[PDB]
Amino acid sequence: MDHLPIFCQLRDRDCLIVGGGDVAERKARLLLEAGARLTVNALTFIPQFTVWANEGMLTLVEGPFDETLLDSCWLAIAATDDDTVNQRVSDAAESRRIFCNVVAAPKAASFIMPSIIDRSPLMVAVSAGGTSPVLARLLREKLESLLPQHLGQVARYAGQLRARVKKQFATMGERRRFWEKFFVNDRLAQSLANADEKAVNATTERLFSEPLDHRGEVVLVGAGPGDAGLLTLKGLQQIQQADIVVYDRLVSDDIMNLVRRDADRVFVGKVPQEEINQILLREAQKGKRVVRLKGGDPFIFGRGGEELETLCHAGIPFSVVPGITAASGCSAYSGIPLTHRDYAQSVRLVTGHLKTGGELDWENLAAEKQTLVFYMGLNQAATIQEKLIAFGMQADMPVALVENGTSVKQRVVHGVLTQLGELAQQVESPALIIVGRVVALRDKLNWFSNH
Amino acid sequence: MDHLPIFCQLRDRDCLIVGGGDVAERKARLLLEAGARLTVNALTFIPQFTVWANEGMLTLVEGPFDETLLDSCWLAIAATDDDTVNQRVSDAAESRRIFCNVVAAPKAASFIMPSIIDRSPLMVAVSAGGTSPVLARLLREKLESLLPQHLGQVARYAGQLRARVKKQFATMGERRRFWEKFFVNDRLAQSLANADEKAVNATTERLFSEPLDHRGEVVLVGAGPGDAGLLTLKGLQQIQQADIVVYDRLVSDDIMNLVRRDADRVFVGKRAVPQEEINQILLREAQKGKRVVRLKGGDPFIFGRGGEELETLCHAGIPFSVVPGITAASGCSAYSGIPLTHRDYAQSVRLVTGGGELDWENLAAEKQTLVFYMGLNQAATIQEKLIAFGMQADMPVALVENGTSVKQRVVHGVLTQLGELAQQVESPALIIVGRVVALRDKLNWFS
Ligand SMILES: Nc1ncnc2c1ncn2[C@@H]1O[C@H](CSCC[C@H](N)C(=O)O)[C@@H](O)[C@H]1O
Ligand SMILES: Nc1ncnc2c1ncn2[C@@H]1O[C@H](CSCC[C@H](N)C(=O)O)[C@@H](O)[C@H]1O
Ligand SMILES: [Cl-]
Repeated sequence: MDHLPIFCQLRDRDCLIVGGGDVAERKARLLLEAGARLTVNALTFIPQFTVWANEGMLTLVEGPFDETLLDSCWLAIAATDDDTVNQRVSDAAESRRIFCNVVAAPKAASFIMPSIIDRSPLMVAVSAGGTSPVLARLLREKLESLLPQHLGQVARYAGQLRARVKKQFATMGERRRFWEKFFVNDRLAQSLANADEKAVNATTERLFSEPLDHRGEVVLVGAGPGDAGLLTLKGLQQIQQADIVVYDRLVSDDIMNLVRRDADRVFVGKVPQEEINQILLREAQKGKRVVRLKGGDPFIFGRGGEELETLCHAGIPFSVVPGITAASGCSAYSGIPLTHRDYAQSVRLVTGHLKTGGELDWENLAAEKQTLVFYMGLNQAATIQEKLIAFGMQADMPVALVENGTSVKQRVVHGVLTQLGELAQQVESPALIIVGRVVALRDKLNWFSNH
Repeated sequence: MDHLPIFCQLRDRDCLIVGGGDVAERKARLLLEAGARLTVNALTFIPQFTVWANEGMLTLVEGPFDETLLDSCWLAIAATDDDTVNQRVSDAAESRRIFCNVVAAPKAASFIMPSIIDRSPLMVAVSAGGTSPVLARLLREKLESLLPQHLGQVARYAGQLRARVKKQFATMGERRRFWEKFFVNDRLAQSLANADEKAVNATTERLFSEPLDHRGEVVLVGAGPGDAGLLTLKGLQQIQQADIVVYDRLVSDDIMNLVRRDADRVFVGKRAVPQEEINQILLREAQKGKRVVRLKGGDPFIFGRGGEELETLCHAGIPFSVVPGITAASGCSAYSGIPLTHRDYAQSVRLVTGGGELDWENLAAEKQTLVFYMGLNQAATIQEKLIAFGMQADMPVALVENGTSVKQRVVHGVLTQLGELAQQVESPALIIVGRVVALRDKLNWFS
């Protein structure tokens, strides 16, 4: 990220503003509300500074820039119409390692001032960092509608209750379940906004009195095929609240940036199946919230059954959030609809390699009026070509390989069945093989990109 | 306001973390993402730190806390398990005037680290001062729902574009109208994420050429099978930005309660309307420069006639895109604990509809999972034919109605009972056939 947002405590720490105009006034108001020991140093001051100094709220220094005035400071704002003066200020703050802002120069200096949405003690800060101020206000105003008025009271009462919550509940898990119930209690919100104390207490006493679930849980989340926008809402809620995230090769970096930063992540790519079973089973033993994060959907060739089969008997609660399967994702982003009129009456999702022995029922796969979708069949492309032709499938039946479907690295190569072998050589895992006449619809429905 | 939020530029600035365990590792990652020149002081390090140190990404100093490591620093963090050490670190930084955070302790620290939504250069940070970290997590979840991943890309592009926003827009009011269709034109967003620097121009000048009130595009969106949680992020973002939503019965009211309240709605499903009228409505309301959203149950490209609706629009030069969804098979499989595949039970899943004729011997072959969409009526003759073509009569069968919804009914049993069990349900329902249906007695977590 281009900036690290932090929330400074300014009470009784000195700060310098240099400059004394309408801009300098706005920043000075911000620093005064935050309880800072302020010095303004300018050649002339608009009247608002004159009144603030009368009431003993800041110190005024009339004259040119005095570097020594930095010596005690935690923040400097350069706020004059003289670039030469502003840079001297920025250069003095840099030698003293003091974060400095220049109002005329977002790209110079050390910090940027964001727009603020006050719901004290709740604060949301927005900034596009100077590139877009329009999107800042557009975002700021939209955020202003989403956050209720009484959100401040809930948050103020939450802090007052924080001591009582730490003595009464022992572990971290049950304080979490307390706070989750607390912040979605609309009755408790209206009672605070109505200053009705008897009703605040009644609801508070009942909450402290509820037995809390000590058990851990495991949730199988389908991560979808790659684009981070194809995750489901439910699946975002799970990885934004999870304690541990067990993920594998086929979950993208964009999806992983959506995990809660203070959760631990275990990798299981390249590890076999019975180990994943136990590591899940082990991390759920600590009574934590375990997310098993799987590419695609977890019941389409992800062996989500094997994982959950252990835990029906080991008394662990579990559930599953479905995901966009690679087939649905690659079809929408390749322009290739999986069904269409009666091009296809059915769609077959097939595995590329079986349990050592056992042959695919090629007679069945060769049937007409169906879209064929081979999962992990790349290394067996040539034999699928042979066998399909052996069992009746025509020769000019179109085919497409969608490598890395739904990401920004998506390649699509197409052709006819007799080219299936050579098409596979110019693609790499992870790839899908689509076979059927719906592939011809591509040159009319491709909206994603010319690679 | 007793904390002032500032956005710090940390690239190439000395920053200090004291502590070498898991919490330090999460703060070190955070500060490494932002380009800090980072040192880490600890009596020992978890391996992840020795890795970062070998890739030359930070510096490790093993030993007790040395307050001289603060000599050239801009931010400090206490992240050890020892309150004595954290207090020492906290006190070494206040006399130097280095802003400092104590992970263990919001109070007794000169700065608090908020929750962040990163869309660089666009950033959103949420805190409530240590009072309510769960409530900030809840705010962060919602904000991540609402902001497209690639918004930062378009944020940036707007940068060297403010040039042209004046020599082709005079008033600040129209200037903002343009800016408003800019940040919501996902065709530009995808074009920038995919580096296709010609789809970017073709849409940059279409934005300066087309009338200011024209934003005409169509977005096919999968509603999913019924549960409002099963919508996609991009799906939700799209129905927040819609001028019109054209929807049918197969879209649940939970999903419709997510659609912006100041948006036109055309109900197009049935009452008690052929495909081509739906095509004309979409075409019609798109030529008027309105941002159209076609909302369809499940997934648009699986028995949704999604293909038909988009070849009406490819004639008239109307931009479009498709946000896929959870088809009924996936949902109903998950919310009934019947996985479509499991071990070597089934080499293939078959999603089938219920002119021409269905190939019967194919449907009976072993090592399959049959899923019948729109098949409740033909359900009688389906049990006859599968038996007549050699499928074992003890083949488990299940019918899932209103899958993934708070009124979901599941009915299971055996293929011999197939005709009896299909009376006990109503559309919308799924017929699932195969040996995986026997797994529900161990995997059903919904009911
Ligand atoms: N983004 C993608 N593009 C193309 N193929 C993909 C893909 N993601 C997964 N696959 C295919 O899926 C195989 C793993 S099987 C697991 C996939 C999961 N059951 C699902 O529903 O998607 C890979 O070998 C690859 O062939
Ligand atoms: N919530 C639900 N529960 C059970 N079946 C459903 C369902 N929603 C859709 N269906 C099935 O899907 C059929 C609608 S036609 C296709 C639906 C959608 N395109 C999808 O991807 O699912 C119905 O006849 C029914 O069989
Ligand atoms: Cl907080």
